[PDB]
Amino acid sequence: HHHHHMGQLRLAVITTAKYFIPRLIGPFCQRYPGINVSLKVTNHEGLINRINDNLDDLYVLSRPPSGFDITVQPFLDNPLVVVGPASHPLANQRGISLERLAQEPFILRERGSGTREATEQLFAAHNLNLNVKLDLGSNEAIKQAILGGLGLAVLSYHTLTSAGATPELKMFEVEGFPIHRQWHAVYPAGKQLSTVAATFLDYLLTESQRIAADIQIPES
Amino acid sequence: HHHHHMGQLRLAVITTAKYFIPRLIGPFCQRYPGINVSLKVTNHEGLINRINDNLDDLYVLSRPPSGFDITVQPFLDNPLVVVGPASHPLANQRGISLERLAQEPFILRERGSGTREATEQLFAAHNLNLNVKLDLGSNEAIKQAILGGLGLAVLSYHTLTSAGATPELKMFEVEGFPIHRQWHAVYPAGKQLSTVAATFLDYLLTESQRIAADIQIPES
Ligand SMILES: O=C(COP(=O)(O)O)[C@H](O)[C@H](O)COP(=O)(O)O
Repeated sequence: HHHHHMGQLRLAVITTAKYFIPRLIGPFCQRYPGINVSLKVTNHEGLINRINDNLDDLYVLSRPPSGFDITVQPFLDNPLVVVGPASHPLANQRGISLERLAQEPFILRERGSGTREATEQLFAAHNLNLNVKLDLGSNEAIKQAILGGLGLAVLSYHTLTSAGATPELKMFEVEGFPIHRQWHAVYPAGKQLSTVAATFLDYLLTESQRIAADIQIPES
Repeated sequence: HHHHHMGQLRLAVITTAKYFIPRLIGPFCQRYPGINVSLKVTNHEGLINRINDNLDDLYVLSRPPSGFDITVQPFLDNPLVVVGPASHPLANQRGISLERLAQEPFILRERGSGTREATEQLFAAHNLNLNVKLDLGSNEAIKQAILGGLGLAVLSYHTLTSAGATPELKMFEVEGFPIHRQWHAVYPAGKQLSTVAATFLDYLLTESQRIAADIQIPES
């Protein structure tokens, strides 16, 4: 091992993408051991500020931002799904109706959050009331709250793929889910990508569908 | 239908406490269904602001803050430890020196993090240069990077697992580790705790000493 790294890769990704980006960083760093990587993980507001200040090589976001000279490339599905404990009575039920589901307590992200609005918007179309027991601003906090028995959640499928994930939390088979959403690679269009970043972007675009199969992203 | 405990409970905790606090709310609410609980998860600057504005009943942080009239209750040790993959050559080695550890690449959190600054200060105290090859802003990313073979990390004990996931990490026996850090519940001392807050605090102390007993080892 060497102390000085002839090249650097600066990434900033939306919080939920923390479960997926390291699956690329790992094999990339094994191929190019002379690179040091910096990875920032933050919400949409944080990422916009970093783009505004031009801090990183590459950004991973859900929705492409307005007001910036950027190139945007979709690369991966981010489906939102119903999550609960494996011990829940509905855990193994097939085709759970949205009515049987609405009578369940939920732990969701804050109002105005992407996942929260999707389930609220969906619950509006069937004129049903969503029973919100607790509002948490963190994927990890929500999953901890589920295993404490406080109810079910709507989370991105990628929160189920933590390293060493166990069958203790599981995706529920529910009508109207998964709700399709996408992740995009974003970078400033005014300046050319560095060689390291361009090499990583190509890897991300060519390698992500292999990983999508290995973690079994639902195409639903 | 006789609930002796009804009230409002407002909690605010430092980010790392998302790994132990939200899972406790579940059984607490199952025991006291008449208590309405809100939980805010934020960083140190955010938490300090909330204490200043008197927004919550109880606050969970590591080091007690300066400049506030507060009562402080210790409740859980969350020590910092060296972790690597089980297949690493050092995995089963006894009494690894910091010199020996310093030849390895490290995967750490960003600057300003508790784990990063503790590790930088310790290695500086032995005039050792820490090879931080990957600076990753997420424990989940760090754990994947470890399992990918990219090197070693420093994490707090309760971050070594996550809700529904037990990655195959191994704690290394290393001189200068574990670095003890104590977590505290704090509340303004000018006002008596509300009945519900005192009930939650008593619960938090009882369940944390349960966790402490479960991992107890001989100390000096
Ligand atoms: O911004 C967040 C949101 O929390 P969450 O990931 O729980 O949605 C976290 O700081 C990073 O994601 C890293 O979290 P971690 O160190 O736990 O991986």
